[PDB]
Amino acid sequence: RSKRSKLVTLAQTDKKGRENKERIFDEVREALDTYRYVWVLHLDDVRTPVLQEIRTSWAGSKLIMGKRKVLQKALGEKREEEYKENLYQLSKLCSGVTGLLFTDEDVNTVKEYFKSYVRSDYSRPLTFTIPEGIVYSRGGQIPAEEDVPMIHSLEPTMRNKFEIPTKIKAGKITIDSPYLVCTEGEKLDVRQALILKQFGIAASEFKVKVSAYYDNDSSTVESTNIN
Amino acid sequence: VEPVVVIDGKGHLVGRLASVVAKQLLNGQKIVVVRAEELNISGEFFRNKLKYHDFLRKATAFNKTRGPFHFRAPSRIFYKALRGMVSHKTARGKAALERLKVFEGIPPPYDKKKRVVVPQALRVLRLKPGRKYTTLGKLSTSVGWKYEDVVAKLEAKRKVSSAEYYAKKRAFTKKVASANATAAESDVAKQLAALGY
Amino acid sequence: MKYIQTEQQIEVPEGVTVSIKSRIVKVVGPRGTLTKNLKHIDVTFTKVNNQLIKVAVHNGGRKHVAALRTVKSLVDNMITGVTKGYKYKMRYVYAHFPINVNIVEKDGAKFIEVRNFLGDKKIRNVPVRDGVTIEFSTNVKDEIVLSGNSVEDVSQNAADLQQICRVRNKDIRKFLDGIYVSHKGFIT
Amino acid sequence: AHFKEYQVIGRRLPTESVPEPKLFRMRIFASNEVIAKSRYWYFLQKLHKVKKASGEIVSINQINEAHPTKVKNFGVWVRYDSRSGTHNMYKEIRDVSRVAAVETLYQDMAARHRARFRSIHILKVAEIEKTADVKRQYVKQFLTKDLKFPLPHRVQKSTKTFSYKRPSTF
RNA sequence: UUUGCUCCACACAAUAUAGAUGGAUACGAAUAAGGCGUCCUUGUGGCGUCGCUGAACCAUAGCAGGCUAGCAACGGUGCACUUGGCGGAAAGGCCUUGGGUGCUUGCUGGCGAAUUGCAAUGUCAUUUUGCGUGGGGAUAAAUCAUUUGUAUACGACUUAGA
RNA sequence: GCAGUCAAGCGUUCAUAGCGACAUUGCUUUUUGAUUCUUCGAUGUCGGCUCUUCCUAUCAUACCGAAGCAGAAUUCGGUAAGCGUUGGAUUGUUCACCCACUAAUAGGGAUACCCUACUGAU
RNA sequence: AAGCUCGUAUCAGUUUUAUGAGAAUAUGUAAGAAGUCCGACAUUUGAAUGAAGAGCUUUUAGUGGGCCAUUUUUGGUAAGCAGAACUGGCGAUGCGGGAUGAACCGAACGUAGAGUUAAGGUGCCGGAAUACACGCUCAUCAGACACCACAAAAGGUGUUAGUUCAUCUAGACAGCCGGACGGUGGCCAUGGAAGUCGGAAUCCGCUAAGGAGUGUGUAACAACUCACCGGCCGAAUGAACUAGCCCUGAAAAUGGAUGGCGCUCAAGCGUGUUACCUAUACUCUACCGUCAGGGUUGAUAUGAUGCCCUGACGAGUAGGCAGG
RNA sequence: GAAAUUGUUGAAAGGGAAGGGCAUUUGAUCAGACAGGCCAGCAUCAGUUUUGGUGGCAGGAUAAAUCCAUAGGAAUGUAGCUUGCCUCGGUAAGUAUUAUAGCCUGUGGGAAUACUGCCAGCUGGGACUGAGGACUGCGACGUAAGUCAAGGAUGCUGGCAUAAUGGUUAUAUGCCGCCCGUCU
Repeated sequence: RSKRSKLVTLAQTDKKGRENKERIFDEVREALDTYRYVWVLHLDDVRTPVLQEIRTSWAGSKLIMGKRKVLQKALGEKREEEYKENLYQLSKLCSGVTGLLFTDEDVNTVKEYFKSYVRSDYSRPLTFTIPEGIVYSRGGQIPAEEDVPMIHSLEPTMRNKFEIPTKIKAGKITIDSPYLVCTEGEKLDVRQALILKQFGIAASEFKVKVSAYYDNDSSTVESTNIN
Repeated sequence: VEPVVVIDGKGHLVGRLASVVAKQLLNGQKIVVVRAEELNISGEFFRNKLKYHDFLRKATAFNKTRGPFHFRAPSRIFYKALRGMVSHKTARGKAALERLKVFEGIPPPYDKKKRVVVPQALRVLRLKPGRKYTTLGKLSTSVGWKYEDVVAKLEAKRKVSSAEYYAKKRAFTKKVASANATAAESDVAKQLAALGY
Repeated sequence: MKYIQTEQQIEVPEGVTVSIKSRIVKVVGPRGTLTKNLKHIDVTFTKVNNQLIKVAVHNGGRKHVAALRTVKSLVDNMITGVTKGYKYKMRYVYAHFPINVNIVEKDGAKFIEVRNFLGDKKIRNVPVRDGVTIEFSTNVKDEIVLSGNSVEDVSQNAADLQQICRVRNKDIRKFLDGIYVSHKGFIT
Repeated sequence: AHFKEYQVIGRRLPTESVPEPKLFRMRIFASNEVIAKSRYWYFLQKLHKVKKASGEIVSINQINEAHPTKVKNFGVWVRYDSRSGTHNMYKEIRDVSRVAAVETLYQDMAARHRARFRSIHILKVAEIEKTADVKRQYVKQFLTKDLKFPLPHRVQKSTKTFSYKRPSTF
């Protein structure tokens, strides 16, 4: 006895199971023979509408995501076992979160398109602060007239985990002293990432990178090491 | 085997010491007990305090001056839970307990004398580790023995004087041991070495 | 079920020293010294070399094992007190009645005095313990700073005052005033 | 008691127009021959509708185990009728012989479920020659290699009552 | 109210043991830790070593322990003296100087043992008291009666009186 | 109370041979506080004091938690028995039920000189 | 008790064979000369086992108050309750144990010695082990004996042994971060209701996954989290159910009890092995006493109800008999 | 000139009980016989009974086992080899089936031992008992006369010859004991 009671819900959602795992393991190998190229794209932090955008952009190409070892199940890690030849070498290099792209139009347009494709996302970059006065949705990035105050419910959280001094008068939120939120040229603390989320500041550049490619009729590994 | 036996009541257990003490009494080995405030009992402090309070509330309904005496001090607790083990109402009982002499600390003359123990009652042996116990000095202090800070002091004095004794005795036994070592490898010693000495 | 043995490890940096006789532990390092008694919990230690040390239990039950992780949590806090030292921080707040706050050293006791809680005349002393220092806050209004090496000591002292300034007979849904902690972090 | 293993083979009856009913054996655990025979009839009645008068022993054989020296991690299936209704079990043992293993097991059931010997059917006892088929942990933890452990705090036992030493463990 | 009362030794008497018949042989503190010898940087230090029961240690031979002889060593030990210490928790004992006084089984000799008749606890110690011993030491209260009354059932408690 | 529903489980095995956990629905003397003065065979001997102690399941006095607690006081609950719980009005009757105070005016149980116990005394 | 007859005698609170009545249990009868044939058939003459005897006539004393336990059977909540029937214990009956007892376990008695056991027990009171061995349990009233103060249902983030389902180095669970999209602010509802004041419904695209959306909350919106997925770390882990110990269920009031002391790797609960303790019970032995079977007037001598040999047995109120 | 009851003396005991029962101690008290009475011990034998060590035997799977030879296998993987670092061996894997350790299973071989049970096999220690009273018989030793553990114990020796053992009796001590008779 004396257990940690696992908390239960009554959500209408259901768990994934293994049927999805076998499904994607089948569909990867389904894409393999039919398509010519197999591109590897290293990407760790991705957004849902952005993935919707790039999904609807390239219907000629097929982008798929899944667990690393399930992709290794589909393609086959060793040269001794694999769907087809000269893929085991690409099986080794894929270390992090990767999305697999299958193209049949051109090798150069693929690598150059995403080096052309750059966006603005969160750091997870320049520095920022707040003034020692009333605080706003941006927190002084914009004029205070059009800037609306933050809602008072989340002010305790700012006190708690962002550690910022604060005290709530009538509905305008206020402080006594300013605080530089972060500095330039260093990967951010979690408090810093979360406060730029709360402000809504995607100050970080974003490029999806490519590390290699394949081509069937050549049956060779294309090593394209770019960020 | 001896005329007299002198028990240290340290790290010991009340029931299991009372038992052997009783039998050695009624077979006739005069016994003295000391350091009974260093004694110990199984079970935690709160258990033993409630066992004591349930006794504490029991007196004669009409006149307490004749009814049960709720003795406080530890030697008298041990004596209580020993006279329960012997027939004090008889004369064999009273002539047992004219052989028992129970004290706190170690008063004289016994401090100069050989303290012993009883292995089949010790805490460390006859209990499992990872388990509680209660110090009787603390319990008596918690139910109105008003003396605990004093036996502490006199125990300190005896401890220091005995350590100063122990230095002398250690030095002297070092001397005689060195002498007997130099007495070794001599045929008068080698014969004894053959015969087990 | 008598897991035949179980172990945790305490990993330690170079410059700090530790020392343990039977269960009597000491920690000496950059910030200074700490010490604690562990004679009540019946566990065993063994060193491998000079950064790392293995607590261990032999032939133990569930309670006898659940001591162990708690000991690990104790000893890391002990060590980090000597490496970093710990820092707490409070704010002494009010709606209408400004609290007076004061350190006083009477008999070297280093008491903490407070007054003017909703206009009440009573003085309320909170003493200060060994090896813990107090600092009234610089450049932060209505703020107080704690510093020490012993987490248990500083936290107990922080708890004492916020119990001693406790409101009674009244509704905290309307009344607000009370001293609480901003956060609990290291010195460094 | 100090248990033993026993082969018992029984034969329903010599009868005319059914000579030599086929045969019926059991592997049986007991201290002596008689309790084996009685348990044999007790279980044999359960299997089908025969009796001691409609039963007879062919013969028995005491069974000395083949490898006393060999440690053998056994695993055993048991059914028993508790205070409440019946239920089944699988257990796992590291002991030497079947006889010492079950002698420990009956004590263990006697402790943990107040199992008296009458209401406890040995379904089967077996050996587990390889690893990777043990499920439990209170056997598994004795099997790693280079295994060592201490015996702290040996409770010595003196015959004498007094002693003059204020003793030490080790 | 006859010379009673005490303490030094001692001869005899009694009166009995909750039960002697080599030794009540001293550290403390922990026990999932420690003792002892030793080393130096004095440490919660190192090196070595020990435990598993004191089935030990110390003592121990003489007629229930004699008379004597030496040999060798400066010791051990009893007895009464003597010196200076220590200890109040229920010390009432534990040290130490000085010599005197013996015995020495540390080694080697001589003499005697009988007859309690094959054993019969085969009496050895210690409590108390007394009467006698010859040697020092000191030579009072209380109660009653009486009176007061801070008290008072009667007793008692408190006072006073050469 | 009775009668269903829901039905964790039980039953050589089981819905349906049958029980059954907890909730729910059925009015049971009146949907707009209008009231109704309903005491309808109280069939037993205690009743009422002097006065001691004990139990708590506390009525206030302690300390506490939560409650729309802005306060005062109140509503509940918890540890709590250390200390306290009244003066009158009315019947042979305990049945019945008011006035006012106080912080409250909680509920319960338990001839005699003779030997014993108790209070005191040599 | 007095006679008469038998004497190995009819028998049995009994089984077995056989067969009935009404499946077992229980219950009835047969198991031979007193039978078989028209003078013929003796102890292998008709199963087992045991027999200080069996039957017939006459007569005499005391007795004819019930309780409790098991079983069949009727009622109910059931009693120190009632309706029926068989058997047993009591009463008349001691003794060891149950701490003590009108009902439980054991066991029925001369006086004594030795021995050995029963039921119950071996921390001390108390004779006997702080024996050995496997486990469990830590109670702010632990528990310590069957029927001689019991409660379940259930509750329990205390502990143990399990069963069955599940996941898992093709990466199990914990923990950190991100993702957690549209028509959509879905429909009327409203003054305002946009994933959640609220009723109906409740779907599809992309999807690794994302519900017309569990909670946080604005007058509305907004913002945050898990449930749903992926990452970084790497081995096991989760759910339901069961049953033993434990806590709760499970309370009164003079001060109060496992019998007291007290006990917690027990002196407790569950199991086993040996050893040990002692009762008027068992064995052996001396003596007494009765009873029964045997021998014994014979010279010399003293008792014929006497003497001798052997064996078994001994409780006992009312009542009876004999000697004193 | 009894008893209740009462006093004095002598002895003894005594903390909320007394009296009684079994055994004994202490104290008081006491009868009997030595001219063969009392208490004890040693040896041998008999009966009952207890407790040790040792010896010989039969069994089961003619024990299983161990041990020896033998084929095969695997690991909680031994040597060896290989790899990553790296204090230069030390981890982690992978190999490797005796190699620079060994184990398991299966077969075969010849013994012992335990466990159980049997001895009209030996031998020792300790306690209680001593019944009965010319011989008779079943018996053993033997050639034998005769001997003997053979239908119930004798021999040798010691001391005392007295309140020493014992008896009575008050008392203490361990343990036990519910107040008598009668109706119910």
